[PDB]
Amino acid sequence: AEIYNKDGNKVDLYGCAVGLHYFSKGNGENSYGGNGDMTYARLGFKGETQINSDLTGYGQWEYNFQGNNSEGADAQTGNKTRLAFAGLKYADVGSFDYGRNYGVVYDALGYTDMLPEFGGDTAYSDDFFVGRVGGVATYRNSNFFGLVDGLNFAVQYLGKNERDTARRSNGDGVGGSISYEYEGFGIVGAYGAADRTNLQEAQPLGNGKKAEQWATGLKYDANNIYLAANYGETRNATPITNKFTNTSGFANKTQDVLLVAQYQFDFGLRPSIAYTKSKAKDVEGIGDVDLVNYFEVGATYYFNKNMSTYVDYIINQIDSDNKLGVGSDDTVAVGIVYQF
Amino acid sequence: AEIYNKDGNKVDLYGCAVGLHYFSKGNGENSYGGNGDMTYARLGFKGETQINSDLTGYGQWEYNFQGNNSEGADAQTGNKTRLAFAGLKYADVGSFDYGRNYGVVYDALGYTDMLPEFGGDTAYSDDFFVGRVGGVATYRNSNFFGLVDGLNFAVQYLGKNERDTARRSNGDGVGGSISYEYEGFGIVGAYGAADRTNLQEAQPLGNGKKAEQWATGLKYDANNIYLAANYGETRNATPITNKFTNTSGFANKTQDVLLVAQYQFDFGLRPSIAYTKSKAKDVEGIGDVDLVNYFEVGATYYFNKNMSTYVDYIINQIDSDNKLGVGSDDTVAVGIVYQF
Amino acid sequence: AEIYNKDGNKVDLYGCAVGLHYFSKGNGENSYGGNGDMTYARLGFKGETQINSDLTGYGQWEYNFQGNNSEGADAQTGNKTRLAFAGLKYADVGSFDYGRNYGVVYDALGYTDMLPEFGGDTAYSDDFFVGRVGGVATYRNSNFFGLVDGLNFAVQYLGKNERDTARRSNGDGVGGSISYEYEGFGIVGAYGAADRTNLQEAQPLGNGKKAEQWATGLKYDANNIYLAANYGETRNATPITNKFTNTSGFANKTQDVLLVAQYQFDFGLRPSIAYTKSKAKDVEGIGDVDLVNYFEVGATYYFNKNMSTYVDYIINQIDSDNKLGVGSDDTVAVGIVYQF
Ligand SMILES: *CC(=O)Nc1ccc2c(c1)OCCOCCOc1ccccc1OCCOCCO2
Ligand SMILES: *CC(=O)Nc1ccc2c(c1)OCCOCCOc1ccccc1OCCOCCO2
Ligand SMILES: *CC(=O)Nc1ccc2c(c1)OCCOCCOc1ccccc1OCCOCCO2
Repeated sequence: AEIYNKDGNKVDLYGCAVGLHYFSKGNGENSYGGNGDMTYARLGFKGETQINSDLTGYGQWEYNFQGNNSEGADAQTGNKTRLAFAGLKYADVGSFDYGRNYGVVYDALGYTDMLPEFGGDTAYSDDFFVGRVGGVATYRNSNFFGLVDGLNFAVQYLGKNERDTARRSNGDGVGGSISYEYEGFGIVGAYGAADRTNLQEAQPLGNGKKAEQWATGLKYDANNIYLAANYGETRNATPITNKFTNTSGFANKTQDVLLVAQYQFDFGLRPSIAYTKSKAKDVEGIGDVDLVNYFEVGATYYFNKNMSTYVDYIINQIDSDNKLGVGSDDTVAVGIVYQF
Repeated sequence: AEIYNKDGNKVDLYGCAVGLHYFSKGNGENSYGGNGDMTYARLGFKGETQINSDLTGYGQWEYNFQGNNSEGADAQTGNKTRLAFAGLKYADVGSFDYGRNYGVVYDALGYTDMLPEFGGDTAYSDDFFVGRVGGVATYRNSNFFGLVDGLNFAVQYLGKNERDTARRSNGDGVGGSISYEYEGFGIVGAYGAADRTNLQEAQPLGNGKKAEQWATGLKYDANNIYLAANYGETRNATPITNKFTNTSGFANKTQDVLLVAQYQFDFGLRPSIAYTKSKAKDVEGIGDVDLVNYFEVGATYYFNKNMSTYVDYIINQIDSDNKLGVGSDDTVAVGIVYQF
Repeated sequence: AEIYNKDGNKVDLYGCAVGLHYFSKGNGENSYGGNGDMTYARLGFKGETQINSDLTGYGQWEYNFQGNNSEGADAQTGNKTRLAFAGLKYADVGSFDYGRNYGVVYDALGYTDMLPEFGGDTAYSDDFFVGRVGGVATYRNSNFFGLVDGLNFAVQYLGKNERDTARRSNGDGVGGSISYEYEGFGIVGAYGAADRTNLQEAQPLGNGKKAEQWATGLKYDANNIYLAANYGETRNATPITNKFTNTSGFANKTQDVLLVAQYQFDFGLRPSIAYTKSKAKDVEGIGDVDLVNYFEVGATYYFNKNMSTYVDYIINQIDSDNKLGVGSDDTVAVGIVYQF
């Protein structure tokens, strides 16, 4: 909600309360999404200032607060700054922002990140370009310098984050993307390569001096319809865990496919049919292994901009015989949302 | 403070800064409330939306920020989401909300949780129903479907939270409550039973396949007077610690009594006289043990809705000879509050 | 930004997004400021209420959110409440506030804490009086009871914080300060003494039953000019680490000197020339050791109250041969700020 606007500075303070539960049999140690309470809160600010006519300065910070911890010691778990950045919109020339942000690859995969609860499984955190990373300078251009309508690109720069964990680390990298949006239709291309950290390289799973993530996208956003498809391929790039031998690291190569079909009904209900499969070719010890394999049945009922309840249900195509030992049970997710 | 209201959505953003100190002799390792700096901050949102005339959607998130940590490593301690939920108010039919929230039992014990600083000692966090728990679906009804004025109930559903700690865990449970409020007078009844987690059952202290919490309440809220009484009984339900043998778990049974007397003076000062005693019958190794035993002398001076300073002083009726080894010294608490 | 004002209560909700990077060679394990992503967010409230004409109640809470963590486990690092307090402004008689706050000494050292990114190196957290501490009651007086224009003092009371760490701990103490501000010119005096905690005393580095911090200040705030000088001396007061023998504690004595020269250009750019040197006399094992020794070249470009980018560059006068083993390389800092 816009809670400030004077002298050309406008500040939006927004949040939500998403009382949420997940439903699976057993512990759900072996289901897709887990089992039990999953409630969370968000709060953040989109700020924006006009420096002149030709110039606009902005900044954003969003934070995940978890509602499923006891007020004791586990009190802090899964709390995080999801976004924190700042930039300058120059008239027609462009827009530059540094901070923690979505990587250029997400300019593509984002398409199929539209399910009520789940979906967007290839969009990992601190996975170079496919999700939200820290230390990303991005230059984005709208309408090719204002000359070609709906033709947009972005060129991104990733800054070596050497962390205590290989999963969360990353080296120096570069990336880009181009999307063209002719009349409800949008097709996206996106690519990023990165140096790997020496800790990532001294992993058991994964082999290369370089991680790579590229994805193509297609969508139809019109007439209350959402159709979207995604094809991606990660090289030494997606993170994985042998749950049997308790081993960690990266998949040498992945081919990933995500498809979403959604229609928005007038009265509110937004039914959702989707599919997601990621598979890792040539993993060490195991060969070819599925990570994510499921069909999606779900419906968000919107009451207005602020209120909604959703049912999201992942029919898991993973068989119990999983070689990386992923979950094979189904996960039903039910939620009630107040956003502002 | 209400910081947004347009198009039928109203958002309240509220917080406080409570510079607070506690006063006890020695380390106060043996006093009632501790000793030293106790300053904290709160921030949260009560949001509310009108879906139509007959329908209202809401959500809340409140967060405890601690002010007594050094900016180093201890920086995060005692930080927590206290509330995070969402629900639907249907006209006269009712109101349903899931999330982290106060348990139905608190519909009773709440009465005597009115002291400036202390009091409400039987209202534990993640203690099933007596305080704030995670994963509670609640259906509350006002005025018995709008037919009997001031006659209210609630039926609650608790969702198995299997956690790393027995103190913080809990299984599947159900609860309810009825309160009737005839002219300043209010009498409450409240009951909840729950399955226990296998970790809770493999505790040294406590024995049963089930925890139980019921409490009765009475109050007089009128003429600047607050009188309230509470009688409760927890079965395998209240948590406790043998500080001698460093043992943990639950009291087999507790009888708990809380009484508050308060008058509000015109100019501002709200003097407060109160008493609280919890005792655990049939604890393992120890027999009958007092947990909380004290008298309360205190006064909140209110300047307005936003400003206040309070003195709260707990004369501790625990004798030094305590068999669970509780604190026996008095604790003086002084505070200065800016809320909004 | 002021987001609430009705019925005499005014509430400011303010924050920022500071996408920030630091530039150093090697790991920068040996540079002045580190190397890599350094983005952070802040959010807090300055609230204020009028109790009558003669009386004003206030409260503040500010919080540091870090933007450079992966969304995993390192997710929480360097998060902290920086301020959390409350107080009463009585007409001409004065103003009293308890909570977590800047210590009276900071009433002096504050002067040279004006660099774009760095500077103010002697202003440590939970270092008694020189920075932000927890459990400080402060009485501040403006214009000597409204009788001598621009003549101000403060008398402060520090409350024993016995913590898990000596670095972060502190005992019972008292402090004060007087500053007089004749026409752009301001000269400050400030002093504080404190009992030391037994854990601090059982440190290898440092010797005394008492820590002391006093600092003098001078400034010229006029005509778009900022000149300021600081002289300080800490006794058993500044914290330090032998990185060779991995030893911790306090410098027996420090003399500290900070100087800032800044001019504000009309169009926006604020160039900044500065210097900072702290040295510890009579440290155990080592003798005399420099802690901070550098020159400061930098420029904040302001677009308006909300937008800015800065370059800050510390030419490090520490030679590689450091006896406490401090960093000796230079650190370039680049940042982009949205505040509100
Ligand atoms: C206030 C608020 O946050 N409301 C809200 C409700 C339901 C939502 C979202 C917001 O979307 C953001 C979800 O945050 C998860 C990060 O986004 C993401 C990244 C990678 C893969 C999948 C992701 O989204 C999950 C589902 O988002 C769709 C709607 O969920
Ligand atoms: C902004 C703000 O929080 N102001 C404030 C000042 C003084 C208060 C309260 C709020 O009440 C909420 C206190 O939070 C503790 C949770 O409530 C609770 C649970 C169980 C037992 C006792 C409890 O309250 C402690 C005292 O509350 C009375 C007024 O305190
Ligand atoms: C919204 C926001 O916080 N904006 C902002 C941008 C740049 C800044 C500051 C704020 O100043 C506050 C910096 O916080 C650090 C605490 O202050 C401090 C203490 C001790 C020594 C040095 C300090 O300041 C560092 C630089 O501050 C100057 C401007 O930085």
